[PDB]
Amino acid sequence: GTDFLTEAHLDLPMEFESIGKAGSRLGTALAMAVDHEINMVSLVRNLEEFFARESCGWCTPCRDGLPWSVKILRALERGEGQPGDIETLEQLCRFLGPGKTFCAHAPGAVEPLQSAIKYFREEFEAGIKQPFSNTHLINGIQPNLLK
Amino acid sequence: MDYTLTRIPLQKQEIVTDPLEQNVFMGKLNDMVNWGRKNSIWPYNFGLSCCYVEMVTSASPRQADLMVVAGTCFTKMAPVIQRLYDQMLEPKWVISMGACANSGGMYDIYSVVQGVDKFIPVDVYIPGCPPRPEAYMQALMLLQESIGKERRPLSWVVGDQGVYRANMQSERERKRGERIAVTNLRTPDEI
Amino acid sequence: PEEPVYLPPRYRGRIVLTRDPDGEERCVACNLCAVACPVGCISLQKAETKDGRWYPEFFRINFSRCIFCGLCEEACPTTAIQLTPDFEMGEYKRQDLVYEKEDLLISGPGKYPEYNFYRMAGMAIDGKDKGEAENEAKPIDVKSLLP
Amino acid sequence: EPAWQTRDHLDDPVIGELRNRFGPDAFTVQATRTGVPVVWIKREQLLEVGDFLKKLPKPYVMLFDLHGMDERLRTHREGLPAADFSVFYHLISIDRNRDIMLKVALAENDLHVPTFTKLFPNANWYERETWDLFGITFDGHPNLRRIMMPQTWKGHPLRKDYPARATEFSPFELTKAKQDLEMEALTFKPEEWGMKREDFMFLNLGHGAFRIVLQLDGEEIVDCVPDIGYHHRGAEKMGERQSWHSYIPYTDRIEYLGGCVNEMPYVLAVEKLAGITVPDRVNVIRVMLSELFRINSHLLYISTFIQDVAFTDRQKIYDLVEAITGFRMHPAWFRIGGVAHDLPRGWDRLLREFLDWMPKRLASYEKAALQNTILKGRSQGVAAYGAKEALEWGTTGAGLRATGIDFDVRKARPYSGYENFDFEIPVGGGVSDCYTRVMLKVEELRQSLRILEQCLNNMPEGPFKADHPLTTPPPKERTLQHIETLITHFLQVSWGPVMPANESFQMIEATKGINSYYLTSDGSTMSYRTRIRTPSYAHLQQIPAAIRGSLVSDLIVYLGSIDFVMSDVDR
Amino acid sequence: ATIHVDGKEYEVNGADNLLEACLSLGLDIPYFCWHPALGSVGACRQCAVKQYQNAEDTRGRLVMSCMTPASDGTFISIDDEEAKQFRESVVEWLMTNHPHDCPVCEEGGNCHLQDMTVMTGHSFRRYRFTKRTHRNQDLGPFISHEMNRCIACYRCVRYYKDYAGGTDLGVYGAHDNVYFGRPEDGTLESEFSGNLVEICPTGVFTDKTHSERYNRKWDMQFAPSICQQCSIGCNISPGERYGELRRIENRYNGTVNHYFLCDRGRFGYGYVNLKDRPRQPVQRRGDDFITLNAEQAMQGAADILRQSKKVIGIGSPRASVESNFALRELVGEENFYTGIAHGEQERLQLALKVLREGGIYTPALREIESYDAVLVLGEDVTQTGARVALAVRQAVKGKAREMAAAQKVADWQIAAILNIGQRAKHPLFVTNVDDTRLDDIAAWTYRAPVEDQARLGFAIAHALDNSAPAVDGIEPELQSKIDVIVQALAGAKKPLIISGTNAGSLEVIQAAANVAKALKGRGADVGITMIARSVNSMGLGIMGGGSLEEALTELETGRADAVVVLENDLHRHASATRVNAALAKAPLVMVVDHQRTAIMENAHLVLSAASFAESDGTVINNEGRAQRFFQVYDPAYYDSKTVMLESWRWLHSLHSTLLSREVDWTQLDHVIDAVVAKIPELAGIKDAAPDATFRIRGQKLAREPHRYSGRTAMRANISVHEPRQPQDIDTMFTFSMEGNNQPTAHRSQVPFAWAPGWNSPQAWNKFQDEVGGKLRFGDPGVRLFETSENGLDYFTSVPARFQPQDGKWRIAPYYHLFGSDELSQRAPVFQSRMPQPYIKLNPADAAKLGVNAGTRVSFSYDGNTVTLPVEIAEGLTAGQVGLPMGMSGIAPVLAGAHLEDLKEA
Ligand code: SF4
Ligand code: SF4
Ligand code: SF4
Ligand code: SF4
Ligand code: SF4
Ligand code: SF4
Ligand code: SF4
Ligand code: FES
Ligand SMILES: [Ca+2]
Repeated sequence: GTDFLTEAHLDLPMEFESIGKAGSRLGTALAMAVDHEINMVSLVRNLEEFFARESCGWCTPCRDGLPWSVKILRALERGEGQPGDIETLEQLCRFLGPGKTFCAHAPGAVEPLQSAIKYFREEFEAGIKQPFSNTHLINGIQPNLLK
Repeated sequence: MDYTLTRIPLQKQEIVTDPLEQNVFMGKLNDMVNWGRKNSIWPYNFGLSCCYVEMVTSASPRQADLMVVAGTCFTKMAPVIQRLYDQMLEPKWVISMGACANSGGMYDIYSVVQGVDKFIPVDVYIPGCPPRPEAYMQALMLLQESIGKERRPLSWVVGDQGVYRANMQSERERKRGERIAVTNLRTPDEI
Repeated sequence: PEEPVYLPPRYRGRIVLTRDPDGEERCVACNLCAVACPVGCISLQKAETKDGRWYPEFFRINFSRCIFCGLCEEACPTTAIQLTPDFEMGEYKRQDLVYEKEDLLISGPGKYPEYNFYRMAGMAIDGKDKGEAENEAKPIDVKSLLP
Repeated sequence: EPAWQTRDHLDDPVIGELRNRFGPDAFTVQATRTGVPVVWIKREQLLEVGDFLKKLPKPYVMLFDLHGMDERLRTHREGLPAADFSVFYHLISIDRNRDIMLKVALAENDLHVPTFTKLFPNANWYERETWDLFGITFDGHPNLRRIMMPQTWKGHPLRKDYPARATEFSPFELTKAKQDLEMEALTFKPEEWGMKREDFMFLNLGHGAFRIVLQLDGEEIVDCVPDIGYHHRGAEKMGERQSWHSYIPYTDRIEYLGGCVNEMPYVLAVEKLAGITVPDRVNVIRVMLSELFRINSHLLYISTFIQDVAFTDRQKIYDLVEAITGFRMHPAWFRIGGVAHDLPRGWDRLLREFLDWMPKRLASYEKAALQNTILKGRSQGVAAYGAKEALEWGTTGAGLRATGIDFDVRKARPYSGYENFDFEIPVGGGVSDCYTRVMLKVEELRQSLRILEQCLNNMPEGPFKADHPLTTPPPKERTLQHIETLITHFLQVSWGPVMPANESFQMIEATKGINSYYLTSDGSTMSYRTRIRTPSYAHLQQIPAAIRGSLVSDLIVYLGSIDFVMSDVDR
Repeated sequence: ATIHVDGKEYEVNGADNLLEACLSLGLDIPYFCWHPALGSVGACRQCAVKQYQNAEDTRGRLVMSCMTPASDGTFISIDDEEAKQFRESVVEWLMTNHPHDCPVCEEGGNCHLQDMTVMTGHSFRRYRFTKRTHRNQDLGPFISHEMNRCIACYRCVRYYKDYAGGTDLGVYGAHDNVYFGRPEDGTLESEFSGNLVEICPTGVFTDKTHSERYNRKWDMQFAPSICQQCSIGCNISPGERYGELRRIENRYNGTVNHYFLCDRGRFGYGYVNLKDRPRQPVQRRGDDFITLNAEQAMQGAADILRQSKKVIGIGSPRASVESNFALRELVGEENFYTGIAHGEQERLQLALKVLREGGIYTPALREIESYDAVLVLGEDVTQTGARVALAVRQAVKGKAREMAAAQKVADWQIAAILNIGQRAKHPLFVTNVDDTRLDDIAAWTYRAPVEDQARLGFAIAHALDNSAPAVDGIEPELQSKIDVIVQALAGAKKPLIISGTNAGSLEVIQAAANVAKALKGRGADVGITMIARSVNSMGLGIMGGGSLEEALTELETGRADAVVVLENDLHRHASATRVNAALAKAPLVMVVDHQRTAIMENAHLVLSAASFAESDGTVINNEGRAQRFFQVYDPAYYDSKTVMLESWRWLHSLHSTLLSREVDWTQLDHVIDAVVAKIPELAGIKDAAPDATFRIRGQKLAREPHRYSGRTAMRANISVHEPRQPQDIDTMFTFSMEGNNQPTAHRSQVPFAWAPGWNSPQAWNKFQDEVGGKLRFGDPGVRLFETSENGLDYFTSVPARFQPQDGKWRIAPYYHLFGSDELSQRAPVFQSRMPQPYIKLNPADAAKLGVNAGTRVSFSYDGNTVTLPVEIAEGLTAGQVGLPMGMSGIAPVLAGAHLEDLKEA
């Protein structure tokens, strides 16, 4: 529910305020360790899959942004990432913070995404390989190709 | 086919058969009269706003026995149109160019008469904002056919003094097969 | 008049109604073309096939009023109404210039050959179950065992 | 800062001059998107405010426009005086290269405005049009009558309560008008026309077709009131009826030779209302099509003026227009996004074929027009006026630059990326003669060929529609395979694009002069007010000021030398 | 309280919501889950603005406008960068999985999601993944279901459960595969399920009756009219196209019918587009039914009425005030007979006596919801006129609202109010012959014969005030519940008593008046409402006249040889054989009607009248207010051979041709002047709407939107020449779009709500001074009734107990919503909704007869043995038999009558 920290934040005392100023929070004070052999993209994909499928169905942003994060992270897993996905995830994290949603499920969902983008950005960049293609041809209509 | 008889916009028309099926010299002489009226047609292109300039790329009244009403039917110019219509001499025919002469034609507003059909009879209509000169020419052929199948009084002394207009088959029913049987078209992304 | 005149493919002449590659009429009997008409020379009424698709019960166009400016073709979201390069019109009576549905619907796809609107719509269609359209997932049941 | 921003223009020094002259009070500055300072002047201060503007060190010398507006149904009126009606005067100063707007508020009970013809003599037809279309009366006005509608017309058309529909056509009224036309010369009363009552013979002399009454001293002509309004289509009243998107063909049909040039100002003013900044490719396409239709109009004008004393050129331009757009004459191709479709895959070949064959046609045209001594002798010294009868009678066409006044809209107030195209405008010297006007339009045609060559050289490959959500219609492929684009296409086709309540104004160098659109929006999907200022209106108003002391042949040679269009005059 | 929006001061209420405060100011904030009548939740997050703490603040915080109080000193911003892009993101998330089927959708130009997607300015799509789908359900004959269009803003379930009290709709599923519907496939049995069509901002719940013969919103020609299906008189907007009425929408009025209709008025418009309706005047000689125009019909009818010795006019409770008055002027006052039974007319007259002479205030439909204890005597309110029952549900929820207000939680958040409530209900005591649909919320339901309900009311009145007459024979087990009702009504600040003429007994009205008077005696703010039978039965009672029985006796006696029946079937109010014999004995029978009734056979002249869609008229509500309905379309626009004129027009021209031998196609305002000059108690009907010479800034008001499409091709299939527009000289409306429908226009009657950027039914909030309140510039219809200074007397006539008798059966009405209205059964879509013709029996009575449930039984009435299938009623009493009134063959006047020979068939 909390967000990832690096080795430099391992020396902080496990307190509410001490981890609060580190861009994080203490939470349930049960630490979760991730080693070097595990891709951050897959781990955050599993986190977002849990938060998407285990959320309630009340309010819009969690309901229709956590599956979008799940699909983006699956595309990053399979190497089918398109330019404009990491920025979409950052905007999603900024718009799923406290107060923007009905309850505090979504901020705790998007804190791991925020820390994964902030710290382990290079794997998310490496998940993008194929160019952006949302629309397909109609073969009788000239497309609005912009520069 | 059967005809409508006009005899001496508000008058009444009745649908009867032609009087030629009831003499053999009158049949061929009326055919020659209709042939002569069909082949030599003298138009009077009325000078209006923006269909008249379009048929420029394609004379005095009362020698031209035909009026082509081009532009928009303005309420100030509608008396001019009717007066110029009664100037011409029988027989006379009317070809309407553009939507503005058939109907109101994109101007359903206070200062526009909804076509010359409101006040003068029209023989041939041409639809659409400015028609091509080839559309005017095909309307000329259609009206030539309509004139060629007619029964007008050959003299004002002896004979039936009534004008018989033929009920032509409509062009949408005649050309229905060739229009419905169109499978594919060129894409608009090229020239 | 002997030699035919060449006209470009993007020529605004006679209005036709267009079929899809499947064979039915593309027209879903909305009123976008009737209301985008500045003259107001399009009239139609929606009827519904007993299993699925909409179609026009009638489709009449007053060509004595039409100015061939192409707003209806531009406003069709099904590419059903199109403006052919054919211009050889002109009739004897104005009443016969009102082209009905049988005078407009042609037997093939015109300027937009491969497009089909119902392959994008999400409604239940004869030959198209729910979740069979493009970029559309199969319906997960409300009673399904997965979370 | 974007060019479409709602500015108040209190930094304009003319506002400071007005504050120094008439005090900080007594006029209300309105913040619009027109790009000009708009001041609400009280009714009794109007004549002295105009007199002060006429006596500035760089005075406002030309009355660009003068028309009314029905404020009764206008809901969004914030920062505006309590007005049932309003009369706006648009004034242009060329030395300042600026323009101001003067709005006078009126109530229902007293629709009386002091006349403006004692200051600007071109205000006569504008005040007659305001009295015709609205109910506004002008005090101290000679022959104040209906100019667009006949005198036997009851209501006022541009009023909001007047229905904008064609009523039932009664033949009885048409027979009254036919009988009136039969006795028009018999019961002619030269006091309603504003005429002087034995040589003087009164006759109605029947491009377009319009009557012009004539007073004869033998053959020499002493007074003339050109009767206009015979081609009145009600473009503005239909502008109050159609939406922002359906009015584009009506903007094509005011001037048929211009067409796309005439749907340019409406599109630009609509984009100013919507806050849309179109990309550079859209600007280049607009410039190319506008100069293409300008070449069409100039070639037809030169051919018409030279015929009485051409086919393949206009056919090739019309073939190119048919390739780019729909049919040739009225394209209806400029959208709020900027164009309807993208350019096809063969326009380079057609434009290069057009541009590699027209310079020798220009050489032939100049060789013809420089050697016809009969045409030069017939066209020299006729209807001579230098800068004074052209600075006060409108006259914004080729005559304004024939007087030597260096004022082109494409250079003074550039639009649609015309600053990126290098072209030197032509200006005449001294007398605005007819032959000088024709030579100026020949040089304008050469400059338009140069602009087309520049457009063919460097065409950007960006989008053909802007990314703004108010681009009507949205791009078609995204409409067909995305749902938000389908929403925008649906609601911009069905009801119309909802635009915020602002006031916009676009001034455009047309094919024959300066055409301008002035759009007032009430926040709805229609236009609350559409005003189309036309050059040919002011070009037809100046015939009495120029052909007093000439013959009928001189009058009709001048009429042919004027590039006016009757449908352009009567809207 | 004052607020600051975008650095601009505004004076709003402090006790209401911030979203509704901003929408009341004309500001635009998008919203999905908020409704003015349903409170505020957070099911969407669309109304987000940025709130600051003090005047000088830059960061702010994104809050919800519908969940922030509009307290004094708030500084909010709507159109800054962050809130605008967040609302764009929310509409992007909602439209992430939304089907690409807008042109094939029923909403189209009526969709709120389209307006709020355009308003947020979201056009480009960057979601490239797959969408979400759901299976649809069969919700019945009226509601089409398309669950894929849903955005899960929870408004439908909140309305249907919290507001409507229905037990069908609900939320199923989970995070993203959420569902809104029924647990199975079946018909929504709530009487207010039709409001889900406009409650849903998407195309999920749509109108099936409008799905068939569908057109878009801008193609509809609208008019403000009054629903003619029962006595509540809910304000409706019927809209037509191509000469047939296509869809009835809600018309806002903050006094009667604010936001919600019932299913009968929403889906009973199918009788006006039947192809068997009279369209031309038809006259018979022998067996020849020839067709006349208007002038020949008037001349011939005037000739036969002149040659007659005495004329009698039989009015109807469904015709307007103008039509009934025109009949009252065509025939004499001394011979003018209201076409209702003597007992039903007597009940109507005493109900009117309690209304305008009982000295007790009668509330409107909106202010029923403010009462504290409701006692319904005899009436099946939820089935006769259901909108009063919905207001009764709201009045019951008023106790939970009061308990929430005691805890200082704001009234616009209904979740906390329902949390505090927890089945805390205001006292509702309903009495009926069987079960009702209000029994789930009622404090007590009394299943008893009608006389026993009357004695219960008399006992309540006696125990509330000893001056009332006493009741002998009350059992103590019933006396305890009598005491329960007495202490419930005595402690209520605003008690409400509901009765009506459909109960079939005079004494129920008497007992309700006695209870109301006893509550008024002890200083309570007691109100009374009476549910009448038809739309203008109260207006007919105010106009007055003889009964239908007196007309029939005048017919077979031979005193009158000419009868003019205006819009009456005449089989609902009297026996069929007697009416048929009386009409066959009459030498001249004229029937002025728009529905092909049974008496049009062997009727010597038939005048094709006009329905509410094709006529102008005035109708009086059950509360007594006189509203007026306007013509929607000209019937002669398409197929101009039909004349189809107004009923008052027909009768006035017939009277003019009778007197001066010439026709006079009069005007509506002339008839209104004649009514207010002849009848003094009807003088208030020239205050409902202004004259035909009323203009806002010189122009009329448009029946159709500005984007009315296809004007030049609408009639092109029969005439390419466009005809002139129909001229409406009767009223303030023009038949074209050249009018005025501005929200900021000085008028009370709105044909349809449309605002730029608000194409949905949620454009009504632009037409009101404050949203969810009264309409701006007043409300349509004036009350016409003033409370008397003194009340009536205590009605001493207390009936005895209902003793069952052998060989005879007391008939009890049931009054189904979809089958007990004469104009509703003729609608083809109702015929699948009405139950099969049945008859209810007690288990003891069925055991005595030996008949099992579901089998046929035969009973004889008027010498006619008819066989109906039985069903067992648990709540019915012994010695009674139950029938659905209003059906084919079962008259509504059969209530309270006797029955003989219940033999098994
Ligand atoms: S944020 Fe909370 S209330 Fe909103 S949908 Fe997610 S779990 Fe439910
Ligand atoms: S149809 Fe078009 S080109 Fe012809 S007169 Fe009308 S507007 Fe002009
Ligand atoms: S081309 Fe234009 S005028 Fe013709 S039907 Fe289409 S929208 Fe209407
Ligand atoms: S032609 Fe196209 S726009 Fe018109 S109703 Fe059919 S699908 Fe809709
Ligand atoms: S079905 Fe309609 S009202 Fe119900 S939650 Fe979905 S969008 Fe909202
Ligand atoms: S409910 Fe609205 S957004 Fe959804 S498909 Fe229908 S019209 Fe489109
Ligand atoms: S409660 Fe009565 S008046 Fe209201 S909609 Fe229902 S049937 Fe009509
Ligand atoms: S309107 Fe839904 S969160 Fe406020
Ligand atoms: Ca009427």
